[PDB]
Amino acid sequence: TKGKATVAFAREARTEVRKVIWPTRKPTKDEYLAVAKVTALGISLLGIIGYIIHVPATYIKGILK
Amino acid sequence: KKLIPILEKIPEVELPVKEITFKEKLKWTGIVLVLYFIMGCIDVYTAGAQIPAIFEFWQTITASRIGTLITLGIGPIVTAGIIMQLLVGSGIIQMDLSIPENRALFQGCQKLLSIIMCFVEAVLFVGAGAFGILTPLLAFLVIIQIAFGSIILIYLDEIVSKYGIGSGIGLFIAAGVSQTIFVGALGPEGYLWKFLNSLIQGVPNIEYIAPIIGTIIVFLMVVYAECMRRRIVVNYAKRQQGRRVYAAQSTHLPLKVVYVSNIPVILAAALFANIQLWGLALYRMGIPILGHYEGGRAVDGIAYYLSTPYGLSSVISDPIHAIVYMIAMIITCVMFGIFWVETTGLDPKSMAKRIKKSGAFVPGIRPGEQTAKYIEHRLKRYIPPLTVMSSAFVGFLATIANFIGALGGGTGVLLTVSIVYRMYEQLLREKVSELHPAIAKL
Amino acid sequence: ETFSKIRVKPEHVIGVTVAFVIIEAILTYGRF
RNA sequence: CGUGAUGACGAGGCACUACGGUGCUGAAGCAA
RNA sequence: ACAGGUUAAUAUUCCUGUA
RNA sequence: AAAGAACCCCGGCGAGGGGAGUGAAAA
RNA sequence: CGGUAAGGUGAUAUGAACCGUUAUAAC
Repeated sequence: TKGKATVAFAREARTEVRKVIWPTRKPTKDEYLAVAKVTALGISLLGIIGYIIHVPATYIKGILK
Repeated sequence: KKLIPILEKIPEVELPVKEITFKEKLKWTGIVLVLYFIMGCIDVYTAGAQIPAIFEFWQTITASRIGTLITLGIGPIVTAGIIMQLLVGSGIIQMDLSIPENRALFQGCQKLLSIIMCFVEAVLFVGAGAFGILTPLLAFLVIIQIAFGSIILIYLDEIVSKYGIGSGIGLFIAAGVSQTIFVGALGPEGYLWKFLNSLIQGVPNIEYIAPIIGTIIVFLMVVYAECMRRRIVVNYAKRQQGRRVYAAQSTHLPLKVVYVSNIPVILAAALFANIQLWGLALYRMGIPILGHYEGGRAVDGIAYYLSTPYGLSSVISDPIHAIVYMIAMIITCVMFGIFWVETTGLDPKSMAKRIKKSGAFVPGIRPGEQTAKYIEHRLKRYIPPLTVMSSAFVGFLATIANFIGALGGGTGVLLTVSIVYRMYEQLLREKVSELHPAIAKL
Repeated sequence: ETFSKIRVKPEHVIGVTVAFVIIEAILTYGRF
């Protein structure tokens, strides 16, 4: 029983911290955007490489199917 | 005693204690990446050029691509890991890894099973009618190639894992999703065009651009996190000098937010992956234990209630269906998450050492930094949630990320975005370790 | 570490993979 | 002396543990 | 303004019970 | 003119020192 | 209020953040 209570409390106590941790720039007129940048940049490379390697052929497999 | 005999027969990868330059870890990774994409271009040798649509549900988490030399993809490896976490998780086979024994036991063992699940899935796939023509002869041939391709990955993972950057799996998944996006949106039968063309044709189709939006929205959302750092610290430290770089210092932060539960959810989604597969499989090859599929996927049964709704647009026409899934996923997440504890996870024990040195100590001077050295409980406490939180947090997000639905896979995009960032970090911790040949633990 | 009594150098797995490709890449396509 | 207090504390046990130590419980608890 | 209790370090100052 | 000696070695992640470079010169 | 100006936020004092390059930078 108690176990559930503590678990429920921890979640609440955490939600409180999230309130204190923000000010800065919520988080910063450069931070957030960063993640999206690096993240998108990375996905672009992996995605681009797949396209160059992908499609390219599909044109042959179909033109010779 | 253990399955050590055949276990010792299962090859491994020669890890050189030599100099593996950043440039080389990089160039290595890349070679793996391509052999992957490439294998995803090659169809499996099979006269029956006719295949029954596809399983729009397994590909994403599996990083596979049905009909190709990797039609099974990471699927096995994940399955395997799933069981282990299940056994070694629900105590069923209690193990205290600590010793290099249990550690290398849990591992080596799982690895094997991965090859077991490698073939099983193969057979199960064809047996689920993934290709249409069950020519016992031809069927056999296929299975061969199939599971053998997945094998190559298992070893390609090993390579990356000890010769390059990031992780095979992690990579692979991101590899697939990214492509699935760049191609789906811009490739041959690309959507951006189908939409663009539809505009020119004069009959603006909101259904061609739709899925593309779905993906932006998700990406933006999924990203939300990994930014809730928390500028803090800090300590004091001391030591010379000094002209420019001298005055004592320490370490800053914060670091980020999310990830940890990266492998956990990969397993939850993967569980469902082996259900829709295992149900259809044990459908057109037996009794409707799990559910009545028909039409390819499932339209009733455990299977039905446990089939992710995404693809193009969110389905409202079945509220209850939504509710269950969500809750179903949520809990499954909690699970593998807990099973990740009994095993291992973002630990304070480990952060202790390293958050108790940043500064000095030493003899020369009086640089402070008491920290620290007995004040860890402050982490395990503030910690718990961090990763999480979870089976509803991440798991929730992931799920809702699917209702919304997006290209590549709402959930897939998620993992990807994460994997990609944890992959950026990897590229930095490296760009630096390529200077001070020592601090390979700070 | 690993109890794998056998050691395999990556250069191999890579080349072994270039194998699967060539085989099926021609075993299938290039019909006749 | 009542009450404060069918409360607390409390020898000792059932637990984890880094080995600094920490939780659950709990007898008697009066008189000359 | 007393008796318990508590901090690595405070104490008829903090917590409790009772003034 | 700080270019105030990267990096390597002994030594107690010492003291001190030997190389290596900076410098016209580290006489 | 006047001069002056591509440079500045006194020193040990670096860094950090900023202010200015044309007439409310600074002196």
